[PDB]
Amino acid sequence: NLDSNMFSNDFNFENQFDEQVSEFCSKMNQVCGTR
Amino acid sequence: NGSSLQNADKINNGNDNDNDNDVVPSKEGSLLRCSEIWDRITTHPKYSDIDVDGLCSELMAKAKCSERGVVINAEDVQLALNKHMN
Repeated sequence: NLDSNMFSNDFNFENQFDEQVSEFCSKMNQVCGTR
Repeated sequence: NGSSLQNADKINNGNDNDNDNDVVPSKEGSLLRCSEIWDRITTHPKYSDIDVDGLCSELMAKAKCSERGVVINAEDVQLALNKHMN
């Protein structure tokens, strides 16, 4: 059984989860906004 | 086996000023998304002095919104990751 797919899990790093696709990716698609 | 001083060139002169007919490309470049490059970053034990902020304003406006999420040609991340390597 692999472990990918599931997001990360370490809030002890600072506060929010580490994840791997947030403001970085979530905004790289945002560009899909119609000007 | 030749006059050597044969001053001349190919009679091609084929200019063909075709416009940027970008359709069904076929050059070297895989299709990857955002964090997708995060994997590229790891695949290179090099690393030294790169800027993650430059990739943001470089891959964020080269982004191509598609249902398969955002997709960009590895030729932009390879030129954006190789132009910031001091």
